[PDB]
Amino acid sequence: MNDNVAWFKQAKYGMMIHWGLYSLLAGEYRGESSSAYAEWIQSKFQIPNAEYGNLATAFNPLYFDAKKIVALAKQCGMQYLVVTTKHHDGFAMYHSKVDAYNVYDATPFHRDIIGELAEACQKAGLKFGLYYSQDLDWHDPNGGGYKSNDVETAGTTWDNSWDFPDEDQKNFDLCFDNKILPQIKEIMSNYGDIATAWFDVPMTLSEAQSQTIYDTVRELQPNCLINSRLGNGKYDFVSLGDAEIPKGFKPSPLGLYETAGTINDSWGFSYHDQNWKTPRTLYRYKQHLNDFGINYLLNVGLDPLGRVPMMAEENLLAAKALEDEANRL
Amino acid sequence: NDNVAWFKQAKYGMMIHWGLYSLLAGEYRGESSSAYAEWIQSKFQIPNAEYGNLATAFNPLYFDAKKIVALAKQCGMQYLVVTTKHHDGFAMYHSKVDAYNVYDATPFHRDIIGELAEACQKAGLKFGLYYSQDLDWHDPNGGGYKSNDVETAGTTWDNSWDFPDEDQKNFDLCFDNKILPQIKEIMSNYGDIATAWFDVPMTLSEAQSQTIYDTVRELQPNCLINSRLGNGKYDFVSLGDAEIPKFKPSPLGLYETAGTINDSWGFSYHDQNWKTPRTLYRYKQHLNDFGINYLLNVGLDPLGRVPMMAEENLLAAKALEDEANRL
Amino acid sequence: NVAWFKQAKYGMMIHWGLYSLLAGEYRGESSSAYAEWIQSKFQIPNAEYGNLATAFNPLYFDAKKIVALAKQCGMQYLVVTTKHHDGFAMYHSKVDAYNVYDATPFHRDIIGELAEACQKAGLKFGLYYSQDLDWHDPNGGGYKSNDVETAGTTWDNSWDFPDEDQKNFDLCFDNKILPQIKEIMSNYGDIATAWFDVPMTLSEAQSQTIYDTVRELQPNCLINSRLGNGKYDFVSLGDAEIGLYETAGTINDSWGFSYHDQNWKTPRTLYRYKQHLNDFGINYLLNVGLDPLGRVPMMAEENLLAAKALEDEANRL
Amino acid sequence: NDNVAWFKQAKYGMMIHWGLYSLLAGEYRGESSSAYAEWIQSKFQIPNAEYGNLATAFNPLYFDAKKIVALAKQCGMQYLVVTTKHHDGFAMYHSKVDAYNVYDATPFHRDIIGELAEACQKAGLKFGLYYSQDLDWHDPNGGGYKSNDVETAGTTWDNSWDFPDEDQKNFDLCFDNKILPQIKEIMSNYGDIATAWFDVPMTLSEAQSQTIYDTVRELQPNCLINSRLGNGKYDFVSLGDAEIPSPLGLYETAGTINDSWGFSYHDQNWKTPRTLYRYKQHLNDFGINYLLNVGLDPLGRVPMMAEENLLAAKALEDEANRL
Ligand SMILES: C[C@@H]1O[C@H](O)[C@@H](O)[C@H](O)[C@@H]1O
Ligand SMILES: C[C@@H]1O[C@H](O)[C@@H](O)[C@H](O)[C@@H]1O
Ligand SMILES: C[C@@H]1O[C@H](O)[C@@H](O)[C@H](O)[C@@H]1O
Ligand SMILES: C[C@@H]1O[C@H](O)[C@@H](O)[C@H](O)[C@@H]1O
Repeated sequence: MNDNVAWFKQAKYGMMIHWGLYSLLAGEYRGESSSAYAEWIQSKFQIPNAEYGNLATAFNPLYFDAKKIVALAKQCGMQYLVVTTKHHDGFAMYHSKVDAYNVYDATPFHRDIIGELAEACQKAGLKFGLYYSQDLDWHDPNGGGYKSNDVETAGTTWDNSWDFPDEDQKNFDLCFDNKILPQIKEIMSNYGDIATAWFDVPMTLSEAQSQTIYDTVRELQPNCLINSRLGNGKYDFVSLGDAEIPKGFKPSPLGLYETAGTINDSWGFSYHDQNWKTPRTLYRYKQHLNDFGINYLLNVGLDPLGRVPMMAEENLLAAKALEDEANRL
Repeated sequence: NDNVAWFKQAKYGMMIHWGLYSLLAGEYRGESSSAYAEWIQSKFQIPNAEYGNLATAFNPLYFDAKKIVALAKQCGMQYLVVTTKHHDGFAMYHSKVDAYNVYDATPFHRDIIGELAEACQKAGLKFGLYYSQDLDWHDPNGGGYKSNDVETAGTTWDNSWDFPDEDQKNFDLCFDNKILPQIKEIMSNYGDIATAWFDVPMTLSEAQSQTIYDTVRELQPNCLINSRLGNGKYDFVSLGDAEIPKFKPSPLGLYETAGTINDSWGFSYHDQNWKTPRTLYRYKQHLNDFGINYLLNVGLDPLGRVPMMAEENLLAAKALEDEANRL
Repeated sequence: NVAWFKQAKYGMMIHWGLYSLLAGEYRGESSSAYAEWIQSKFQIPNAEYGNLATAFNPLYFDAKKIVALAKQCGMQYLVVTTKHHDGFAMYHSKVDAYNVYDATPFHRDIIGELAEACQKAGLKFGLYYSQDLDWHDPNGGGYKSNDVETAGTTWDNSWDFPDEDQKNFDLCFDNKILPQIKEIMSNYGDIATAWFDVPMTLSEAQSQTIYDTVRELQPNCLINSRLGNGKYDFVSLGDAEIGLYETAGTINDSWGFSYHDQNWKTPRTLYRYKQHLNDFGINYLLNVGLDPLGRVPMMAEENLLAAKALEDEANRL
Repeated sequence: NDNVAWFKQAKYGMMIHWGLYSLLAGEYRGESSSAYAEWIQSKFQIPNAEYGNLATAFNPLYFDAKKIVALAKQCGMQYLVVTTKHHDGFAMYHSKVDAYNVYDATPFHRDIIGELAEACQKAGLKFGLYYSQDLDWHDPNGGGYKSNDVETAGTTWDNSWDFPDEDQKNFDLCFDNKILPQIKEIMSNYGDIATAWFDVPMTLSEAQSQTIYDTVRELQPNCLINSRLGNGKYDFVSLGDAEIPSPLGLYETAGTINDSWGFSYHDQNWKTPRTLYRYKQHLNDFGINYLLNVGLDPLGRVPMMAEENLLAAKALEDEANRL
């Protein structure tokens, strides 16, 4: 049986990690601010791939410690960790054989960060989940989003429209066949048992492309629960937006629910964003979600040195002290 | 006097700064107070006529002495120290000798010290009183007029704007007519006073310090007097931030450090620099480990409220403390 | 006023009311981003919320100094809340004693003092009025709209007045809304601009009656597009929607004063947004939320003056 | 020496703090620096082997000496003072005598002092140098080991963790082998130096202070020396905030925009444009130069808010001076 179903129902609390090249710019570019989402900075300022990709040469997070990050999650009662394997910028945070645009090949750090977090989660008894941008890829000429630019974004366009301005010649199929599916096979084959699969903004993928991803994860990771944002109705648990939380909606036939939130207002690390939700806010939101059978996936944006920001760490630990006190009395 | 043994093990107190300064909330005519919003009258040399008119707007509809004492109690605080009269010279109790007080001069028309005394008595918390015995900006002969060679959290130590003739200022007149009469009032009314919180005497003679000590002793035999009354007239030493382990003799081994949660004692809109729960708990643990009481200040807002972030950080520091003490 | 509005470029908006005294906080808990919605957010009974009037004594309120700040910043008009959703009038209303003149120790007509200050300085004067929502009125609007979330709880007062089936907005419209609109349009001289808000309950006919009333009493008053379908002179554009046009914004994230909101837009942000709007022929109406003492917050004033210094420097070079 | 007349009327300078400390950005293993993020090595007693490894991660891809000098110039600043070597003992120039420097030890592999010297020359700005002549946490005989009866923005004045034997310490060795050789390097290799910024001498003998003074005089005849080289060896007095003899009537007050000299992610306490302009006007009215510090971030950038507040202070100043 898949007892990840029963496990997910009672899991209550997860850590999400956003970490990438965007973390080095830290919500700032040439004296101007990112939107609230610092991880969208490449689109926000239309930073050419040649320049943005050169951030890889400065990626050397000397204080990255997968063990200490997992130990914080565990101390907070988090039962799983979801990490960005590849965000919208298309930079892989694992050793990708199909694309050299990755943290292993292109940075002096020269380490597989997904691998180190997979190993740390295994040793601590935490379940391990993977975030992958299956639609948007700003590094790929045929990256998705080029049909969706009638709606505003946390950057400029959904796609890379500056390096790749000819929208009528764009064919996502090529990106899907050559990068998206090959990379999904890599992350689902090389990093042990994957509990959760976190797909984002499905704007371009056909039904068939969503189905192919679903079928691939099922084959490689039989017990992996797929998030409702894969597109076109292919999933195991529903990712609820802030507006969808109890006081259209997606059916959840397994009754599995998760809301992702961040501690400040950005997913990626941002120097200027000190708007940290208080311990009381974190604990009360958690209790509310859990009471309605919804998992709280709570995001950390690691800094350029690979660190949990001091205030993210203090607020997580203080929320846990409030929770433990509330559960004793 | 088993207030001695009680004080030794008390570990944690609430301080309250509340006055007319609370209404300006760290801002005057588009400009900022210093870090100390309660010093705003001196900072901008606000004439007594104008500053005193703040009394007409003092109507804190949400002031609840019971809820304030319940917060202190939930946090493991064993006593409460409150400003009866700060440097501005505005009494926060019904003073018979001076009509410049919260009872006579405000539409609130209530004795706030009396309500806190009653609330502390019913909840079993010890009750302490802060009184500015030297500085009084409302009094023509208020102290500080000899000390203006050293900078302040305002301009001058004294009211030098309403009362500019520093030669033939005579503190004795303020001491005899306001300071000692008012100290007798707070120490006679309001029941048993556990702690007496005087401010660093800049103008007081030895004899004037002695007279205050002797008065508190007579009226409140078991009241512990803070070391800032004047040289050698005290029961416990008030240690400043700079005086804390990693100095005034304390023959009873009694020590207390006062601190605030943000950087101001009085309420300040613009000061959101709230010490984190971890900072509050760790500083408390450090002080207590050295046998020092942590007196932790709240600056009540214009409606008589504990600021939301002061209350959240106090309760979170308590949750961290309880968790640390179980494991 | 048509030609004048086209070239006006910059206005000051004022949110000021009983909500300003709670300042984004109630019994240890935060308002939403909108501190002026606090009564709905915590369902504060009218008896308690109304008692805030007894504590409304803003000793530092100075309409002359507020207009002088707007003028120094190159603002050519001022729009002020005469009555927000809570239903508390900030002028001497003859039809309702729930107003700043009758119910507060301040005992002054704040709209009157701003009207006089604007006239003497040569600034145009505009009026905000909540024609639909009124939390003080048993038949206040919004009781049909609670399928969509708000910056409080419900659109209406559903706590003092929980019987939604017995509610008839017509009664509120006839007895308070239209009488009060006649008062503000009759008693405070020439009104340049009329700022109505979310029409959720108003019939077409009720919107028409308001339009016709403002037209009669204030022939030259330009009406904002949020009165109701097709009854207006200029379009109020939201941030997402960016020949008369105006966009309203605030300096922090709240319209009413909120002491916990220190998220002040920088001078550079204020100037650049203004330049962008003006380049598209859109007026920037920029909101101040006055504090409990009637003051422009220190940081609102510093950022307004610094934005003006950046603007003047950019326009010289 | 018409640097004297020039300094009298200069009114406004940019200071730069930039080093390995900038990478930690006021945070170490989940704890905060003091208000001074540049003191982080002493604050947490970070061993030299670990702290020095920050050099391997120093790759500021957005460092642009021309854009930094252009900002200073737009703000009416007439000079730039930069940290050549702070207390940690890491040189921000290509030092021949010590390989513990930004050129030899970092992948950036560039002389940052040289690029700022060249940028200042081309823009017509005067160029000044900060050097920690007493404290050196990288040197076994670094100063401060006599001064630990007074508290610091870290722990000890000296490196007392890598070098705990205080009785075997002899500053003379550090002075002879690193301090004076390095002062000769910065005063020889980067063209005309207008200003020399030494820090309060705690360990230096009178003779060692004299030798520094005499060396700067020989190599840079027109260089004005700050009063924090020992008793009576200076050309202008560095006034503290609380102090607001000078036989040339030359005065300068240094301040920072937030509360830290080095970059600190957690310190968003930026003085407002109005505060910067009013403090400047006050200092200038008393004949005091305002030296205003920027702490560059790990990518070599002026923090967004430091740049916005500098430009807005200038707009307020220009407006005030027209009306
Ligand atoms: C968790 C969030 O999902 C969104 O759709 C993304 O666009 C954001 O970057 C973020 O990762
Ligand atoms: C507790 C504090 O003691 C200081 O010395 C006073 O000057 C402050 O205003 C405050 O009362
Ligand atoms: C200007 C804004 O318009 C909205 O409709 C209101 O609900 C807000 O409180 C504010 O007054
Ligand atoms: C300019 C400042 O004053 C001194 O030099 C140092 O102690 C500080 O870190 C900083 O360099």
